Amino acid sequence: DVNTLTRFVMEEGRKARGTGELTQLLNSLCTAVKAISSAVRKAGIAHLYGIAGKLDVLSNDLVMNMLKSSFATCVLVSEEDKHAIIVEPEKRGKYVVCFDPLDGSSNIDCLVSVGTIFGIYRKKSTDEPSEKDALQPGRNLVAAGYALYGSATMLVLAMDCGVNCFMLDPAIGEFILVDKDVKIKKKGKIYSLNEGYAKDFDPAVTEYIQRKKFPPDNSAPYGARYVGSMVADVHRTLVYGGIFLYPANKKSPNGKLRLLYECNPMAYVMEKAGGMATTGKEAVLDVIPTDIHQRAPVILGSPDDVLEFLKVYEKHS
Amino acid sequence: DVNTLTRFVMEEGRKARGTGELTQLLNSLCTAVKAISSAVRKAGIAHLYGIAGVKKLDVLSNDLVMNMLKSSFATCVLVSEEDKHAIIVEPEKRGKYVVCFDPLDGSSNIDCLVSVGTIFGIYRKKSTDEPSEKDALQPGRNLVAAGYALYGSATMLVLAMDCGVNCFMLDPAIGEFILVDKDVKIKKKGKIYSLNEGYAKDFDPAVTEYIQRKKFPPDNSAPYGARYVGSMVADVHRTLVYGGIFLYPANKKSPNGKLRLLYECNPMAYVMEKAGGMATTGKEAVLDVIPTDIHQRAPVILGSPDDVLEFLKVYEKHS
Amino acid sequence: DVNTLTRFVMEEGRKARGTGELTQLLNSLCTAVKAISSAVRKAGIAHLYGIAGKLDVLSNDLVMNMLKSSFATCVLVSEEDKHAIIVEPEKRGKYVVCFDPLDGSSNIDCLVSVGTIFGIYRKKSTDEPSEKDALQPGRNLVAAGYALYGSATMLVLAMDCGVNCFMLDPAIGEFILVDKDVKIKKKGKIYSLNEGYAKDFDPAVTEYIQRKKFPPDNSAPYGARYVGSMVADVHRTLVYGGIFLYPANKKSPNGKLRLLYECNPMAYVMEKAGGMATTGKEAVLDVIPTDIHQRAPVILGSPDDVLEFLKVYEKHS
Amino acid sequence: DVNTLTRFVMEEGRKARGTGELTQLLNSLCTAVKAISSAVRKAGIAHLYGIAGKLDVLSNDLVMNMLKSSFATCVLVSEEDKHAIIVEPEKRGKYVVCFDPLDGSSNIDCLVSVGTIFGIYRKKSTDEPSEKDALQPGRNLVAAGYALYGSATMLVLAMDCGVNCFMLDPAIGEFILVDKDVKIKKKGKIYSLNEGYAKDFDPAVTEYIQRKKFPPDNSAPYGARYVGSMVADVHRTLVYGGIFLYPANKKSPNGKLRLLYECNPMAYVMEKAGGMATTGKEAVLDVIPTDIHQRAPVILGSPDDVLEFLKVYEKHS
Ligand SMILES: Nc1ccc(S(=O)(=O)NC(=O)NCCSSCCNC(=O)NS(=O)(=O)c2ccc(N)cc2)cc1
Ligand SMILES: Nc1ccc(S(=O)(=O)NC(=O)NCCSSCCNC(=O)NS(=O)(=O)c2ccc(N)cc2)cc1
Repeated sequence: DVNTLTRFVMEEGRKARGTGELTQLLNSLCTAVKAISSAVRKAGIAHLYGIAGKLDVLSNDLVMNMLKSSFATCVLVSEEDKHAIIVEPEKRGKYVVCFDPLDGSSNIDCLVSVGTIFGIYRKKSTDEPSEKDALQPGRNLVAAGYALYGSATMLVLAMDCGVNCFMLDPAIGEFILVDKDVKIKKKGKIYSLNEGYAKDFDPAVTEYIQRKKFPPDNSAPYGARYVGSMVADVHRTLVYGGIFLYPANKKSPNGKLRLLYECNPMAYVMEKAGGMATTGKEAVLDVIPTDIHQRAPVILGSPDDVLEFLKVYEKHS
Repeated sequence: DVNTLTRFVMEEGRKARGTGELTQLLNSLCTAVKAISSAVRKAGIAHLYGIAGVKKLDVLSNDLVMNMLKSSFATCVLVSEEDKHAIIVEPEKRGKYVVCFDPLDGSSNIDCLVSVGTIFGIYRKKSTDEPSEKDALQPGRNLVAAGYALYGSATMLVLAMDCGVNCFMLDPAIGEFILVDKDVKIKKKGKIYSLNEGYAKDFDPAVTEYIQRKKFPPDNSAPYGARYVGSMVADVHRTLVYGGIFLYPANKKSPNGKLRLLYECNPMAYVMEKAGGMATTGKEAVLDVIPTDIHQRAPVILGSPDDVLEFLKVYEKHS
Repeated sequence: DVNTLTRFVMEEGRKARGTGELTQLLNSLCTAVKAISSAVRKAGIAHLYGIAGKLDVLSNDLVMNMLKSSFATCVLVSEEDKHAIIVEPEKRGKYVVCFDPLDGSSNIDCLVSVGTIFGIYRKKSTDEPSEKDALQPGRNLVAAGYALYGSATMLVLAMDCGVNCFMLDPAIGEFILVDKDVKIKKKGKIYSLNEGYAKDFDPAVTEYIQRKKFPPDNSAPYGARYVGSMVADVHRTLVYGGIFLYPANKKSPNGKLRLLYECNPMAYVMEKAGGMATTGKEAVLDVIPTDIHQRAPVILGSPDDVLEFLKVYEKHS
Repeated sequence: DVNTLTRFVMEEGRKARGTGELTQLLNSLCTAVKAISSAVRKAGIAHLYGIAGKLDVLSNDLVMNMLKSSFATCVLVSEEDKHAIIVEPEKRGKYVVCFDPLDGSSNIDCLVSVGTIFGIYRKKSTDEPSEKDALQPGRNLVAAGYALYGSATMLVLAMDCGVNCFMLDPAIGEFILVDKDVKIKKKGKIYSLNEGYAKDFDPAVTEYIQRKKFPPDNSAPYGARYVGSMVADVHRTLVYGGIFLYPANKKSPNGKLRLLYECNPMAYVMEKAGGMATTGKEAVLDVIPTDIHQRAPVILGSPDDVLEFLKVYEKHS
């Protein structure tokens, strides 16, 4: 049986006997994603170039507008906005959503894969909504995932029931369920990080990478891949296995990537797929945020690979 | 004034007083690229999944390019990554051009939705003999045209001819390649290096030292950043766009590198050179290598002249 | 605020305190219509003409398959199928769907507008599902409408709340609401029938048409339009006002159009928009079917026009 | 072998050893036709309806700008512009083009099939380019045809070599040759006019239509079809055979349809396909225009059908 994103979610909803609010929310986001995908693949560019005689801002506008009009949200956090957005009282629903509408776009000039990342929370206070409703640990996520605009557009959705991947068929504008209850490999053969920053690495990251290129057990070295776009690298980590690293060094003690709308959703996807995501000190999903725009170290991927990194981290103390 | 690929090539043709053969071939190629782009983006995948109750993409891409080029009436010899032997176009469909192409580069990893691409190099037949595989055995210096299609966040066609390098965005809403960057030139010097460092244990000592210089600059400047998509078209396009260096060098295990000379290395070297960049094997210019086999491998270091010169300084140090 | 067919039907469902079965049915149907649209507009036709070296059957398979897999239906009646299709027990839901998956495909060779027509009923008994579950008068309809594959693809949906029109944006594959709670003009200025068959006309049809062309008063004669594709002619009638006729004559005493999947859904759309739909003798919606493929005469559109037709009809009764 | 519009045209040009200028013109026109098809099918409508928070004018702007930028044209006559457009000297080429950028669009509110009609002449005079250069008889056309935005988008091209039909594959944005050297049927079985004007018909049209409905020879009566959109009506006539009529009437004493960019192109297509196009008095292609927006009555289609009407017209003087 063919299945689609809308139908899949709605059927998980009907089981949980939900009110439809989360289905509405995910439907609207699905809509914004298709619209972002379309702008990203350059439909309409001919008009900009004079046929008849901004992208990350468009992407933010689409997500922001679609989530507000879903009547399922109350607080909206985005990379694009300094403060949390509070949904006008009339359009207010029970969920908080933290998103990065066009992750990777600093390098979209070279047509690198880009993505939208999102994490969904239930609001915490009956008390009127605020930016504080967004300051929750990843452990509280109701759902999370990303759209990848790579060679094709895929939406990866993580929920209680697991992680499921939906391909956008642009002939019909529908997300088709193609990979079910996805689980990451126990151990992969690829590591992924900016090695250009070698000089600044933590000694525990230095020794780990050393172990990948020069294996102490005489096994075959890991390959290295690093697109420089997080959704792309993380997606490859899910599909193929291995490890993705954006770690802390003494110059950036809290990494560079953003906890709420980058590290948490990816860590939640990872955990639902049987993988792991650590900061080094603790699970990313355990960190309790105080700033919506705070940064986090992130090491994620295959369980045996992350545990291997953690054993080195522990050694260096 | 808005410009399209067809209009751009046609106009260059009139300046040169051409018969029209190269324009027809580039039009057919660009029809193929759009059909490839559509299949790569998964148009109609819903039918594979039972929406109403088959070919792999590299096979389909090969069939698309092959069939479109044959039917162009502009070609006589076709060399593809996918076929062990050169295809000799039947007599009724022959033109004067020899095309070397990789129909879907990087597709080995297309399961993770990595950027893929098409690469092509076009030669005029030299000999007056019946066409054969030898007609494809020309150094890169003889290229008439070369370029690539990148199926990335968007689909862009990068074309190199004598007039220089021009970048055409595919507008999927209308199926037209729109000229969006004209006569493109690479940075003199970049800040990104690109290789698979996972195989560092097998590097040539010159590569080890070069990479060491990038990560730990003796002149104490800021290090270079690192990127490696692991898809040649992706990596080479970023190098053109942002500058820096792309390396797939020879080593002890692989003394001729891995990438293919005719339909990966040469087209990309030609594009780099027409954009003011460099491309070397370490010992020679990529475009100067005379092939003896159509599926032969070359080492390739390419990118910003200052960055490639710096690799060559280190290379020379180690002989 | 932007609205889509899914978000819209779902708001209606929450209002009505529904389980969501009908929304699932309508989402599935929507997915089918997008796939028909793409096919009808000839996406991928290059592959049939050898670039790399039937539409009525496909349309039927798209609708049947999406409906079965909706878990919302139990009996499916199609123009294409001799007998009613009974859904497998594990896939059964509460609704009966009567449809014409590609109406007008007889002349698709000339690229005439084509369409999909559907009518949704609730199954009325707890019996084992059979053809008889489809033998309901149009008054029993829960929802009905049509997709028109015209210069654009539009979906017109009638429910208790009235008639709403959704444009398919092919860029993103969403049905966008563009006309809310539509009502037909009280009187139009267009008549629509095949005048080539005038020697077979009912003397009443003869006189009515005569009056439109040669009015007794000083009024301008009506204009004439006849696409010959029902969805196109009925939609122009909804949009512009006027009258559409496929009436009985001596040779065909029950007309040519099919009651369950052509006449009834259009009668329902017409009546929810404040229009009328008669066989000449009674409302189309009141006819009790005894056969799934039985024919009905239909005269429909603006009420002043249909009432005027009935006046002439009675004159000869 | 698969053929495309660009490749077909360019091969015809090489046979005739032409400069390439007519190819440049026709490529530019086809690009415009793809952008019109995309706008007409409502790509991007979601943005109009606020997802991120005029058609005939755009269609005009598309054909104008693309034809100017071809370097192939010197004088442009459009339905949308009161006067001929004189191409600036730097963009001037040898062809004059008369076109209707979106024909039938006054009724597009009901998603009626629309189309683009074009007629291409070589500038005949050696004078400075002026409106006069557009006033040549249709006999002088070098090429003509239409894009029909119907259930699918098809470009129909008439040149010296015959009539060729190319379907737009929207998945790849390419016009594919589907029907080669097209010839109309010698006699058809459908007649096509607005019979709402029956009161204004002169005796010849009246007798002819009466003949179609009540065949003197006891042959089968003709079917009637009238979309009310010329491109749709004419294309069906080309595809199925039969006859299309838009005669003069009280409101339109010189006919309704425009000679330069409606009647001439269609008459040219008809004639290259072995059909016929008449005003009643003379071939449409023989009319020598005096004014760019002037109207002509038109009767066109299958040769035996036009001949039969012409025997009737003769009877009535
Ligand atoms: N029926 C018909 C249609 C069209 C014409 S026409 O007058 O427009 N003539 C043609 O269409 N002639 C054939 C087109 S030839 S295009 C001339 C431009 N030359 C060209 O592209 N040469 S090339 O060898 O392909 C070339 C391309 C690019 C470069 N850089 C160099 C050479 C008449 C009748
Ligand atoms: N006019 C009309 C239209 C439709 C109906 S109906 O019978 O079909 N009813 C509805 O459409 N009702 C809408 C409310 S039920 S739809 C969703 C089921 N709930 C749900 O998804 N809840 S959830 O909280 O969002 C949820 C989502 C995902 C998970 N995993 C868990 C819960 C009648 C009349």
